[PDB]
Amino acid sequence: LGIQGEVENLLTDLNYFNAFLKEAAKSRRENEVLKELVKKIRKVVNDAEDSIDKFVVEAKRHDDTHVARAKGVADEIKSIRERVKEIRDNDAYGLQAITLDDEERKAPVVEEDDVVGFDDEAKTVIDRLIGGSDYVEVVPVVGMPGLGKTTLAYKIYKDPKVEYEFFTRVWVYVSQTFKRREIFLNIISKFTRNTKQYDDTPEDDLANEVKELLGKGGKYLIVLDDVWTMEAWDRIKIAFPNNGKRNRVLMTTRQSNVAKRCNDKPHDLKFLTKDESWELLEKKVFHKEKCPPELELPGISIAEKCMGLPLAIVVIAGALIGKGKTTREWELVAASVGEHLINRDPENCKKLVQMSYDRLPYDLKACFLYCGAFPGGSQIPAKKLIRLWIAEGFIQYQGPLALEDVAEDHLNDLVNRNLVMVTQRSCSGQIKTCRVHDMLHEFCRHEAMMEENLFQEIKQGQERSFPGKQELATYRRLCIQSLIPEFLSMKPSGEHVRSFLCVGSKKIDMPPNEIPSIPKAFPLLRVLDAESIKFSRFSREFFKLFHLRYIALSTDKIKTIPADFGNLWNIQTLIVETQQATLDIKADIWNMTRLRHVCTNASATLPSTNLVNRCLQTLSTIAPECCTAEVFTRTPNLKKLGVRGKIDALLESSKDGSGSGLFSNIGKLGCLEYLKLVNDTRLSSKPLHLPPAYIFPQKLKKLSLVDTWFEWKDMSILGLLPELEVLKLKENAFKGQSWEQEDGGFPRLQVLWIERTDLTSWKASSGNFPRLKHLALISCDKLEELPAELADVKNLQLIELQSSSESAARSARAILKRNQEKEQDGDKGTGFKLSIFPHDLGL
Amino acid sequence: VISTLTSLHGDKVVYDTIQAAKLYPQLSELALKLEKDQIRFWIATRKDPSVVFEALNLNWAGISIFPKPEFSAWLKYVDDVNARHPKEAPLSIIP
Ligand SMILES: Nc1ncnc2c1ncn2[C@@H]1O[C@H](COP(=O)(O)OP(=O)(O)OP(=O)(O)O)[C@@H](O)[C@H]1O
Repeated sequence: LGIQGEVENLLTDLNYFNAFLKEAAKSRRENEVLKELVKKIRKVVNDAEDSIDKFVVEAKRHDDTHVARAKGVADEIKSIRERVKEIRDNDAYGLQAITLDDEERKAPVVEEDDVVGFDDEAKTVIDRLIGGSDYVEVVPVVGMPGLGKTTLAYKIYKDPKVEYEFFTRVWVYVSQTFKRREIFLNIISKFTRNTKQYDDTPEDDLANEVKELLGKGGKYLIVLDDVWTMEAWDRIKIAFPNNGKRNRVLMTTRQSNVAKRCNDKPHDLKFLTKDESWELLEKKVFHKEKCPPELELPGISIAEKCMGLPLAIVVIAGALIGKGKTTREWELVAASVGEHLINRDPENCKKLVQMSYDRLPYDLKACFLYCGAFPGGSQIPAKKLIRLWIAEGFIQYQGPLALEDVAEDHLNDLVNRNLVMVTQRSCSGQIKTCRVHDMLHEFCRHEAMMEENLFQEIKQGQERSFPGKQELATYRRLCIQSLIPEFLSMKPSGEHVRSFLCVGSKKIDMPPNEIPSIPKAFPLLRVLDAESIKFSRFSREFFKLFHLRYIALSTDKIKTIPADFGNLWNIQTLIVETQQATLDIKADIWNMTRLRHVCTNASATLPSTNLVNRCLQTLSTIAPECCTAEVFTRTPNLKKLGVRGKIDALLESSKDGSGSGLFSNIGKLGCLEYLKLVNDTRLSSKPLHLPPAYIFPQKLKKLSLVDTWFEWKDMSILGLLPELEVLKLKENAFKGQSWEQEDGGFPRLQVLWIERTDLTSWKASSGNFPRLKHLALISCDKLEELPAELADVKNLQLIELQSSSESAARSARAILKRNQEKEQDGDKGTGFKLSIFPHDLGL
Repeated sequence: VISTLTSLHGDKVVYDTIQAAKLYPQLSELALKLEKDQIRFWIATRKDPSVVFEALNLNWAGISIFPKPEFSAWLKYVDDVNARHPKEAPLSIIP
């Protein structure tokens, strides 16, 4: 077809435009004409992508009103092709201008006096500078932008203890861009003032001269302010002598990857507390005088909203001084703290954040700004965030690694660059939940709304209303926290909307008549993050989202996903937080090649299946009766099952001579790494048995068993798993009065979680937990006492007990005493803590 | 060997495809030899340096051209065709 050719020539043009945009994002464009040129090219790039998507999907529909739809597609592709040629003909000079792009050393200025709340931090780093090996050791101070790294570094740099200890103290302002030669000349200028003799000396010979100067000066400290790369550290460190005189390097940086590679345990800077934020703000606004009582109430609120960041407090203090000393004006600043940081003061907050943001790779920028779609101060599930980047299309990677492994590397890269903060880390070390600081969150909102137009918030404000069709013709994605039912009531027309992110934290039971609003208003809906919205029924419009990649919804009345779901071939992630105990997926989802997750909450009875689902990774809950041989043939690269239902059929063996059950199929997966089991049988009194380990999965890493009533005798078979690291038992997962362990087992086990155990006694051996780190005993009221062999674990870190009996508390005290004695014998503690209340009983 | 699989109706897309196939261990040896065969085509017909300059995607770089290894291979290309030129007319990177 000639239409196929038209899309081909269009695609080559966008190949140049996308390459132009990627190289245009490598640095900030300050010229206003270039800014609009980038916005125009980005707009036509996006709109062309929205039209090729219409062509490729409609072609897929045509393979299985078609004339009219094809005519409309060809008419559209004709229009964008004309618009592309319009840019290439009229804006031809402009495209060259950005292509043909190519100073003063702005060393930061910090508080020399009135440094609030850094006394403890300064002493911690100073005492760390004193100790260590005689060789060169680095003490990197790492944190988010504007945290006070240079302020603490200068506090240490001028500290009387440091000035006495270190004869030579050098401050070097490293940065994103620097001259390796000028740094060595700067250090040399500290000692000898004759600069004319080094006019032609090579750089490496200058580094040799720096070596002689620092070496003769005895023990020395060097403040490498704002080192951005490890390559810069290697280039500069060649001039630092290793004389064996305990000389140190204090390396403030925003990068944790650089910090860790210079010292294994980087020093992370702290945030100011709520009391310290008000003390600093009051000091900045008022010159050595107390706050008036009328201004104390709004001033405290402002300091709280700065989230303990000294940069935000200093910026907001400049606004407060200009706004007089009136309660009304200080109330206006409190209502718009974020606006005064980024928009009103671009030199202080906006420009400093741009240093880290513009340094990101082009793919990481779309991922970082996407974190600002969620409400300010909220905590984002890391698993949910990862699947959002991949489903949207920010993870463009063509290597052999799985996409979620690459995205997890991207998320860890953002955390390493301290653009994202981790709240919860799993015992295995992975990221569980993350949040963006309030200053960076306003940057993410402003950047992805006005400059990049990545997403748009929808709210009913005083000066803002629900956008009209003139605004919706521009919006790429929508995020909305509240008032969703009324926005869907007015029947919007989001033609170019690729995402609908209901980032609200409160469940909303939408009326059934507004259900088809979401799929009918946004035909190009790729990502539908409707996790908070409760849907009681489906509709044919809901299954017309042929461009859909991500779908999350919560149901109470929907007992079965209809087979119409199978028309959406582009979906990757399925999430259904259904409260029902049963759920049937009628759709033939096996033919969706890019299907990756099925995070059901009930026993999923998948339908019956030369083709391989190479991408499928996770099944949260599946029916045991659906564990056919064909199912596991299609999922070789899968990495997690979950089995909820009647486990009796899983373990029962027929009398026809076949002694292998459905568990044999589970163990044949050569890439499994997570298994979860939930048993529904409760009327029977049978305690269950566990199959032998030679039919278990070879590469299983994590387990989680709930309410299965396994006998305590058969988990010595579970100890034969060589690569087991995580094990969770919940809701009386095991039954029996006595627990005894055989020799060996758990060669790599790291965490064991137990809730509502049925046992009363437990006996163990020293070889059972060679590498155990964490043990959890929650609601274990039946526990009499713990075995004393648990104190032989050298790698143990934490044992936590909740609602334990009096005798169990005595055993916990005895184990704690033995662990304390062993640690006091010469083994440094790993940070043990124990929950006891009251402390006076049993002392 | 067949001219159909050598002309390929383009050179820049082929060059990018060869680099993309290079990250796969099972395609590293095939992509490496095919990369050399692309240079064979560059020498056989003596295309203008403008085409090879765009094929290497050196068109987006400021002061960073020299440190880029693609610039070094771009210099090695003009040296190679200056040892295989059909006529003594010089070929230069400067234009
Ligand atoms: N403890 C503090 N008391 C008072 N002001 C502080 C404190 N810490 C930082 N500030 C102020 O915060 C602002 C930014 O702090 P600082 O210059 O130390 O940034 P930083 O953490 O080194 O960041 P960057 O990575 O951007 O260099 C400065 O104006 C500084 O005066």
